[PDB]
Amino acid sequence: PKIKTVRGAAKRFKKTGKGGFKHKHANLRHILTKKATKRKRHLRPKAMVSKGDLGLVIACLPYA
Amino acid sequence: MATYYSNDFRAGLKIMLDGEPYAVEASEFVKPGKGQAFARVKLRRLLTGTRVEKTFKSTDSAEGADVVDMNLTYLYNDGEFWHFMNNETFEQLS
Amino acid sequence: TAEIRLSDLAKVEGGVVDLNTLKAANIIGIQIEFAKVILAGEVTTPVTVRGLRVTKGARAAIEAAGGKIEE
Amino acid sequence: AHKKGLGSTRNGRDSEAKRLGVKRFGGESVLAGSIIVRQRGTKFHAGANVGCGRDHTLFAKADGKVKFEVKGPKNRKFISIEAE
Amino acid sequence: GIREKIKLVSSAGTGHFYTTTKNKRTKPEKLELKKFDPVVRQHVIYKEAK
RNA sequence: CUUUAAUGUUUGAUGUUCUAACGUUGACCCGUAAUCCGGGUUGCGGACAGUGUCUGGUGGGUAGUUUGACUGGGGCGGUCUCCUCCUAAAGAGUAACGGAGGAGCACGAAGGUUGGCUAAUCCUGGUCGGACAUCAGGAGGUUAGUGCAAUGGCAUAAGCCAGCUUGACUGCGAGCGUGACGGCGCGAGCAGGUGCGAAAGCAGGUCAUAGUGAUCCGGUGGUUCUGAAUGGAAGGGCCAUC
RNA sequence: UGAACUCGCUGUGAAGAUGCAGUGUACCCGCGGCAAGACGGAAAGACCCCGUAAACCUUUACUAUAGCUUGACACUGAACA
RNA sequence: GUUUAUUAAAAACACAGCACUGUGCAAACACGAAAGUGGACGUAUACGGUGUGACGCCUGCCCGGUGCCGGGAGGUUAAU
RNA sequence: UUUUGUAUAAUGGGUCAGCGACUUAUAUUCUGUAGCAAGGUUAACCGAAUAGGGGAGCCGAAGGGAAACCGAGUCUUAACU
RNA sequence: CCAUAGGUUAAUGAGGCGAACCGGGGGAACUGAAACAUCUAAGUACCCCGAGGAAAAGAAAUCAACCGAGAUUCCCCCAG
Repeated sequence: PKIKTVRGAAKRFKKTGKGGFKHKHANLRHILTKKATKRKRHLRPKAMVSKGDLGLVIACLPYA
Repeated sequence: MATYYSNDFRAGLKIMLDGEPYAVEASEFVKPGKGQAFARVKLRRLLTGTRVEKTFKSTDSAEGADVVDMNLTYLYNDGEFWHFMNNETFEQLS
Repeated sequence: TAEIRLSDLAKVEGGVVDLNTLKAANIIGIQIEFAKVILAGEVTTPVTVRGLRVTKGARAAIEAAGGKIEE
Repeated sequence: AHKKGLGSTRNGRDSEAKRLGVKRFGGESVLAGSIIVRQRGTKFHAGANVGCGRDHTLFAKADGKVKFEVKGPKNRKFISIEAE
Repeated sequence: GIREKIKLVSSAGTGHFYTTTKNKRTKPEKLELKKFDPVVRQHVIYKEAK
């Protein structure tokens, strides 16, 4: 039997050119009007996965 | 949306259950050895309102809403419905 | 869709390039409906391209080798 | 063995420490935009080529070396940068 | 708790909107502030809604 | 709105009657030497009951499970997140059921900018007037004030008032600070577009640190970005947001 | 039933010693006795706590369900008010 | 009289009696996916359940809570 | 053996001999190694078959974006010093 | 009355057993989710019926893409 990729991780990451992963920030679903504009701008674009939690992403999806 | 377990509401704290909303007049607290604690909460009805007596255990909570009691001023009669008047915000009421 | 370099371009058959005869060369696949030509380097033969989508730089490279690109 | 009852404690609440203080010390070459001093109030005031954020955070506005002064009539500490 | 939120609908043709909080039980009139619009690139007066 | 009918009403609510469905654990006849069953007239019921599907109520009769953690044993009581100070040993960080207080907000002015101003409390004099209203003068020195606790801070004032206003604006942001990480915090300056000031300049919130929770799912508005043959739409995507 | 060529004492020590240190007494080996010790033998403590263990039992704990119960349709029709 | 055979024979349970309540018979109720049996080849002086426990003297007040029973007006309410 | 810690009076073993515990399949990843090298390799299957045919496919050489799209660039943006 | 239901006799056929494989009827829980109710476990275990040497499906009211492929089964892929 082959490895089954966790579907909750494949829909939240994407393989970049040199093996890394990009991801979406998580503060952007509700009562944001109490936050400032500067907090709502730097969380809009995608960012890379830090190396402290990089080994969990590689292990939970071998194929992608 | 509030929460009040039996170690919280003690006097003059309204609770809401199914309803109608009730009011606590006085209560005691027993914490007996071997077993769970309880409270002889002597509730008071608000709508009809005569009395209801329940012995709440340590579980569970109850919604507390609404509590608001304030001074009003009667000034008007028409058919069936009546009205009142404030003196701190001057808002109508039916 | 599938991307095609300039290396696997002089070996299609003859000079003509379309969705077929790249399918027989086994560099795109069978389920491909759209194909492109991307500047990757070292094209020699006068390749004739029809129906593909040559981006910007291979159009300045295939014509630099003697090719003609049409829709 | 008998066991008497025990009381309670009203205390026991503290915060996350905010890591305030001087970050770059004197005679230390910094880049433009580097935080020099994080502080609640202006213990250190902003001198030449040093700004003051909304958090009273003294940040570098040019490249060069961190310099501490004791300037002013009220004998207060300023922080300057000699542009290098 | 008391201070609810409002929606500042742009009075121009765009569908852009700012949002903010306004205590209704103190000043019950609408807000007519005049801020920047990132779509029309004008300085359109905004109107209060829910 | 209501009392009142004439009408095609939409049709329910029951109430008698009739028998041919159905019930018959009433008799009688036969299969049959058979209180089972089946057929036959007939008698009493009768479109009720009863059963099947859908559906609300009741339901420990029964079944599956849950019933928190730290803890100077478990329990009981108390705490769980965030903010200020001390413990904390002159960078930072640092525990205990160690000593103390607060927060789950407020504001369209209490924000931005320009101009102008400097208190607390005693003392003297003074209509009603007093320990304390307002006025005049001095001593005095920020012991005052800062929307709200606490430390730090502020006179160039962040303290107070007024004129004029919405920079509490969109797209970015070299850089570092702080976290295991999710994240948080500061940010010169560039581009577009305004505000105030003659002008230099300042403004992407409030003197600063508390006033807040990740995702999933679901709702509203916009944007052909996709849209299961094609042309559309539904549903998804992006962005604003509940 | 780990192996023993298996003393008393005070002290130390995983915190109550036939084995350690100091010192004292004691020829080697059975039988009959007595049970203070070998934290003796027998039961992976029954009590207490822990486990995101199980079991039954209880109830206005949660979601369900047998059974009971209401209505509509179906078997189910005909005359008049 | 009966009971924890295998540490508890009792103040436990049972008991005649008493009272409430259910049931008009194709009974209530129980067993059974159902037909069918028990109840009973009985039928309210009968039967099922519940509580108390011979007998003598007695069994007071309270309908708010909960359960049960009755009434249906008004309000809220499913499939359709 | 488990522990901050054991002669411990903490656990286990009367002794002997025999048996008794990190594996297997298929995936993926990294190191060492071998072959070929901008290319490498075949799977089932035909097969006088561990030979030879079989390129269906997989991976790499091009990435960026949510996507259409664009492409040594690209996205965000009215445009990016 | 006719006729049936029923009764007797004959003819041919079936009953039962079998190691697994296949179609249909019925159908769990432990476990995994670090608890657990949806789900997973799993249409698995097992119960029951019926058929064969294999059985089941099977000659399009099917895909497909606007070009075409022509029933079913099985194996490698597509593809975690």
